Amino acid sequence: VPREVEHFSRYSPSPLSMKQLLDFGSENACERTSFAFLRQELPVRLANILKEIDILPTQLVNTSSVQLVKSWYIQSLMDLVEFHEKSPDDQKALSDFVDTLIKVRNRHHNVVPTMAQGIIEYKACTVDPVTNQNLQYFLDRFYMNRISTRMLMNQHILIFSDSQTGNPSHIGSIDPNCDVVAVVQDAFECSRMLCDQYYLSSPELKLTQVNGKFPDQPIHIVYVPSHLHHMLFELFKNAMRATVEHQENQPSLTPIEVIVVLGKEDLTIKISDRGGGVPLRIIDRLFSYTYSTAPTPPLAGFGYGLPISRLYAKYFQGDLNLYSLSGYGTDAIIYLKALSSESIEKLPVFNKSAFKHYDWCI
Amino acid sequence: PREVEHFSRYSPSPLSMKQLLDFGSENCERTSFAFLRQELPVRLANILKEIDILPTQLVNTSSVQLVKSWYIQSLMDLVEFHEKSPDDQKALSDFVDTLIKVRNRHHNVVPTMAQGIIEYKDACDPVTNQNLQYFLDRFYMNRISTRMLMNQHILIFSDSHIGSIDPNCDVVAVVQDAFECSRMLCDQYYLSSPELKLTQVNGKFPDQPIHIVYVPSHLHHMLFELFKNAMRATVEHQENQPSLTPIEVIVVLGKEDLTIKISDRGGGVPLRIIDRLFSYTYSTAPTAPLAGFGYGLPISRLYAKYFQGDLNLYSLSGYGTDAIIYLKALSSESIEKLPVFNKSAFKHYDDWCI
Ligand SMILES: Nc1ncnc2c1ncn2[C@@H]1O[C@H](COP(=O)(O)OP(=O)(O)O)[C@@H](O)[C@H]1O
Ligand SMILES: Nc1ncnc2c1ncn2[C@@H]1O[C@H](COP(=O)(O)OP(=O)(O)O)[C@@H](O)[C@H]1O
Ligand SMILES: [Mg+2]
Ligand SMILES: [Mg+2]
Repeated sequence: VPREVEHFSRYSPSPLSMKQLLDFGSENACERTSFAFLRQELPVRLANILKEIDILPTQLVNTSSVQLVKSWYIQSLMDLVEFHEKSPDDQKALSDFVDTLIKVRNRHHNVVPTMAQGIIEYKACTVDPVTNQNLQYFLDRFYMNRISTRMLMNQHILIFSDSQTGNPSHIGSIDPNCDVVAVVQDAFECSRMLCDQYYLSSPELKLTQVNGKFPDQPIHIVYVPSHLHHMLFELFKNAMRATVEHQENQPSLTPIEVIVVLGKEDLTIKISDRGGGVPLRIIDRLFSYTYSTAPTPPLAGFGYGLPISRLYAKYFQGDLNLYSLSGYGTDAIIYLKALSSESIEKLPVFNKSAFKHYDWCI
Repeated sequence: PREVEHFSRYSPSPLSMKQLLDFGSENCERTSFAFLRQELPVRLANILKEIDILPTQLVNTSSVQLVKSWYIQSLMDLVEFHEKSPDDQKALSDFVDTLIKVRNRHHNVVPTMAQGIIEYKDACDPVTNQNLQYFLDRFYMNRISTRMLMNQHILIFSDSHIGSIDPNCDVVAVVQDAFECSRMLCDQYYLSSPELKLTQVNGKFPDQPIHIVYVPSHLHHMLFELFKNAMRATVEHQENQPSLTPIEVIVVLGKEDLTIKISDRGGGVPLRIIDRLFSYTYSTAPTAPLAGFGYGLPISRLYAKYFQGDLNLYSLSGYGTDAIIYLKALSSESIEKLPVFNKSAFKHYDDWCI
């Protein structure tokens, strides 16, 4: 373990709210602040997850895939710590920092499929997240950590780079006025298109919306629309496969019903299908990485749709749950915080209590 | 007391609803006597050892001291029968009388325990509070379990159901029944009440009615408590409306599960607050009212879980709430879920950023 890794792993991550992120990109003078923060914060986050990695089973860690991820994380941490001797007022340092985040971003581009392959390899020993709770626990933390460093670095790139400026209507990747229903309809369409290619039909969308906060007004919150789209797209692909296969011998498809509700503290989206449901017994299994009732290949089969969409929801203190009526259909529900100031990053920390994690006759 | 130490050494023996049918059919009295004279003391002694791990100031409240003396007396009454032959007809008859007496003695256990929790909280922090929730879940599940056993023996052996089990429980009729009980209370208190809109799907046997083996009084209690909740939420959220949205209920029978979902437009609950809804005593009402005591949710969930079902709430804050009951569809799979006092329960009395 390089000394810089050991050092930075002793700090805990510092979580930001979406309110704070919006304020960073509020103006140009914040670049030196974002620089001074991220040059310390990114090494802390990388070092915390690196020390976790070393806790994994030897046969996992020594996969070429996990040895690659670790070598990338370590190089990225060094690249960043190189900036510690620079003045935040040094305009050349700030320019070089942006270029460095672009290089780290590119270097980390295939981290998720790379880890997912380490898992596959390791799954040799037969061991699995569906049957191994430690592996599940690690993958939630590794992937939430990744979501968090990507979000922070992208914010700085998309606000301060010359060449990569993101949507002019967003602050970094955040839409301070996210048209939630619009993102629902777009994700539904994406899913429809994939579904039609596997089955030559897909259900229709029946959408309802309720603005409890101000009745009859359009529903908007501060949100990252790509995260929202990914959760919706994964739940739509799931509802559509379940619907089509359950109903295959009927004259037509029951639509998927979606309701979007804005309340004082929460934005909630419920997606209801008549896809035959799931026995209560296997509901928890459904959120394990790799768990799929489909053959492994894509519409389905890798088993990442649920646990990853749930990490997106939980990342800013939201949640994702599924409640099924076996024999009939399923409700999938996303909860997001409606106030940017309560939308706070949910981060893993490598400490005694994490290390430890690694009466009813029921 | 000595009997308590001894019997606390055994772990409870859970029964499935299939075994209770099988052993409640013929008129089994000698066998049920032999079993219950051992099993009842084991379950009493188990929860008695657990009461003793509680804060000293809770254990000493007059209410918990009452519960403890009742449980100990019942264990003693029951242990006396270990000197009798299961072929002694006086004994068999005296055992029925003894169970009736234990049931009467325990009749006020829940309010008395609930009162103990008050004397304690008025007399004296959230970690303990979490421990109190874990304890009350186990204490009340243990009572549900002993009351279930004692009552089967009483109803079958004393002087269509098999005891309290209906082998053909008409789920939809029990729904309608509990709805009506709730509606009457709602009308009396609020002057109006929502209608029931009920749908059913038999996935297991399309077009056929939905029956499973179940304890209708348990199912009734759960539904009643959830309807009282849905009705109050609806009426209070729509207080400036000329009418009331119905409560929508769907009953579904699938391969493994019977599911019942109750949907209201009672304005729902912030997600922040969902878990605390299942806290004993948590209520947004004051204090016939429909609400105020705060036991509806946690108790209904113990009934659901006792035979390995479950009960969850999911809400769309600003709009309404779904409450959902799951029951096992197979009598062989409806097996009692029982607390046991072992080192692992004793052990039961940060990794992600705050
Ligand atoms: N709406 C749904 N209805 C029925 N089953 C579902 C639903 N959503 C997910 N599942 C079950 O959960 C599994 C896991 O979903 P997911 O994690 O998206 O992986 P994948 O779709 O790749 O199988 C699915 O294979 C399916 O068995
Ligand atoms: N369907 C519902 N909609 C809105 N709030 C609910 C609903 N069900 C329960 N609650 C909330 O949960 C609290 C606890 O419910 P319960 O345990 O039944 O106690 P009580 O009804 O005595 O308050 C209620 O007071 C209410 O605030
Ligand atoms: Mg999927
Ligand atoms: Mg209630």
